[PDB]
Amino acid sequence: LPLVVRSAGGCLLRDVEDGEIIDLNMGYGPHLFGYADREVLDAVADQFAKGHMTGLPHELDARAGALIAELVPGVEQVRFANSGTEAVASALRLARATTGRTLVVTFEGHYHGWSETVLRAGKTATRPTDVVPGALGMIPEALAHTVQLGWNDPDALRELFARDGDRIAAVIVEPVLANAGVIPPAPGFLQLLRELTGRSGAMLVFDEVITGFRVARGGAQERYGVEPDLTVLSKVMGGGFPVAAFGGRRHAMRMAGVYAGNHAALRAVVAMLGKIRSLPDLYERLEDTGQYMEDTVREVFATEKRPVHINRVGTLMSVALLKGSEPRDLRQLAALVDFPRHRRLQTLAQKEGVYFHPNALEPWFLSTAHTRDVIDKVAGALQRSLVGL
Amino acid sequence: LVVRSAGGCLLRDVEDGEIIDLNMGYGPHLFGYADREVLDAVADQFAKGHMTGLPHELDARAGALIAELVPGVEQVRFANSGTEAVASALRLARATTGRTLVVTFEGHYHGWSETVLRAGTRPTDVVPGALGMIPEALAHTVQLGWNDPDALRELFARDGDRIAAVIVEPVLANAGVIPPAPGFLQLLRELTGRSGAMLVFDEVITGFRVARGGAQERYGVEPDLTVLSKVMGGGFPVAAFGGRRHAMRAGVYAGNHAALRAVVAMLGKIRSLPDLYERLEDTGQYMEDTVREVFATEKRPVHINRVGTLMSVALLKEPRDLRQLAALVDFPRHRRLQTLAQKEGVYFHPNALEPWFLSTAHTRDVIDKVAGALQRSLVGL
Ligand SMILES: Cc1ncc(COP(=O)(O)O)c(C=O)c1O
Ligand SMILES: Cc1ncc(COP(=O)(O)O)c(C=O)c1O
Repeated sequence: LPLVVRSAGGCLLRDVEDGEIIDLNMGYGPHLFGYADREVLDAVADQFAKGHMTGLPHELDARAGALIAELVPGVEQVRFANSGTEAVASALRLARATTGRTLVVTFEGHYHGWSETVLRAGKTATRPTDVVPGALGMIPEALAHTVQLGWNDPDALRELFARDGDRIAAVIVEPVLANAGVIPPAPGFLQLLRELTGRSGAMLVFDEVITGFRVARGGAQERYGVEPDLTVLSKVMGGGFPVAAFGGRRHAMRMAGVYAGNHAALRAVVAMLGKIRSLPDLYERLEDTGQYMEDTVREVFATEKRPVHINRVGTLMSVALLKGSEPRDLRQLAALVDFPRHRRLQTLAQKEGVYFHPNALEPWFLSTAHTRDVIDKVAGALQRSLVGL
Repeated sequence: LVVRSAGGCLLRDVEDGEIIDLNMGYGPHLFGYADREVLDAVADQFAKGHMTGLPHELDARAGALIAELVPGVEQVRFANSGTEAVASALRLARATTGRTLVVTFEGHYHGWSETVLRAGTRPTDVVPGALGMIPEALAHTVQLGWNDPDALRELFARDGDRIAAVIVEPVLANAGVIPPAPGFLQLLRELTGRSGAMLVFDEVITGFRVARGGAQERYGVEPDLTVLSKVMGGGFPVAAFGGRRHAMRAGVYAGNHAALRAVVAMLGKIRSLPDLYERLEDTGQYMEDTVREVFATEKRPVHINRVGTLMSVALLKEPRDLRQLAALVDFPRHRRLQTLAQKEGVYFHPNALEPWFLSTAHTRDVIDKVAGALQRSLVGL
């Protein structure tokens, strides 16, 4: 159903018909405080007025670095990049270079950007251990040093380290899977990853492009009490300004895009991380928004006797209509979901003034602008939609 | 040198010192720093929604402006960086032709992606440009010397049937400024067209810089794909690749609304200034003449190549490639000169192969001041 945006503010889109739509997708993750956040955008505009890109060292560099180090426990030094994809590629090159090894371990459904060595077919994928290129025109050996396992399968993971631990440069992982449903790690799973990588000499890389500053102030790292060797950040960090980073403790960081680290980007980081740092109860409040939305949506689906799957970590949340007839991975979750009907539901909800992505595996990203009154409206819209389904 | 702020052609240091910048952040700032037309537009988009990940009215306006100004571009795909646009262009070529081999030229830089990142021995050696790349990263990548038609003809005679693409900075602007030898771009166009290989112009630097329609327009040779960035977005992070409909048969930030706004404001501005490239040419000429005079007056040999406002200046101890140019340059003394010029209030990059990028804010009076500063520097050398 065609939706062309004219403007956006808070949790609202205005389309080109001047229709207004409550947005549950929120641009895929960066907008913790909603669209058109003035504290952030005043700072970024100000930096445009004062020089946004000189390619030279700037006072802001040390401030953005210090705020990330402060809020993210496992980060002490950071290198900036222009995207998540770039930060991932650099982190993985660092791990290969640092360990003298080539193999990188991924999990099925986990998405780490479009770079040549990690771009796998995810949802478009056969078995979880098959490594299938995610785009046409990649070189034949693109993935020849990349391996894949099912998310939350400790036995396969132990087997792989027993066989090949000596060859593994890194394990990269969305600590909470947020690109193929929202699927938290099974209990002990992150700790097992940390133990196996530590024992083998492999670097553990948390891709926190989504989870960072979202599931807790210090990300999944802080929330689950497991510290990786490298952390990739983006999205919330810059408030939706294109910027990203990777970092780690000094030991891990011992060893390039021209836009990487430009002044407006770092200003956005300073304003966004500054704003978060000044709101010590922010994550308790986000948690309450998340809870209220989850309860509301559940009630509406239970009331229309439509089975639904909902996983939530804070304001990160997947909502999926189930077939008329706890998943630990993408295969298990996808097998339960009624994709066609969920698309139909999305069409209907959009007509009622609520936008979520039509693919039931694309999560919702709530913000402080999703107030109790906004959520009550979403409920009415969803109920009106379900009745029409 | 740590920057506090910048405006026009000026930097302010954390000591509140003022410095005329000849580097200008490596290419995007055709009108200088803090261009208010472009600022005002980008700030305005922040106030109205900078990223929803959804189709926006701006999408069609940015696309149309690029298709208007760049002859060989009819459809375009946006990206967050030059690196990403290059990677996508090359994947499109490999996929479209069913081939894998990509041809690059020594010294030519196309970003950091796995299949093109070469170290900037012989010009035909393909050396990885970063540690930690996979062993086969460059196994489908070949390299020739810039401006060597014989080697190029030999390669197509032997392997033309296997080549998915040739990628090229149509003017080399990452290793000196070394234009194509006369007829070289035409040869590339002919050899690629005959072999079924795609010709990819990396115009990240040259786009909207050496001419309104880029090197394509300036040299009258149209590639199958074009990569754009830098000037296109005014230094907002954004890039694109595109081509004719025939040839054209995403990073989450790719195509966000503030980026496309910056493109609309910048390309709109350039579209309104039909003599802009004539005026940039006059700035370039005046700088080149000025610098030549100062060096000749101190009897210091210097090499200067210029295409419009793109220009390399190198103290010496016509080169057609990097090897020939580097052999002539006195790198240590050029670094020393840079130190001295910086104390005099003029910044250029200390490596003599890093070019200068002039802007409409480098006025005649700015250039006269640069001349004084460079003379006071040379005398100190
Ligand atoms: C000719 C050329 N191509 C491609 C790129 C890559 O662009 P980015 O640094 O935005 O990835 C650059 C960067 O300077 C460049 O100068
Ligand atoms: C977990 C994760 N890692 C990496 C990326 C890549 O980020 P970018 O699109 O900025 O290259 C994404 C994009 O959504 C992501 O969700």
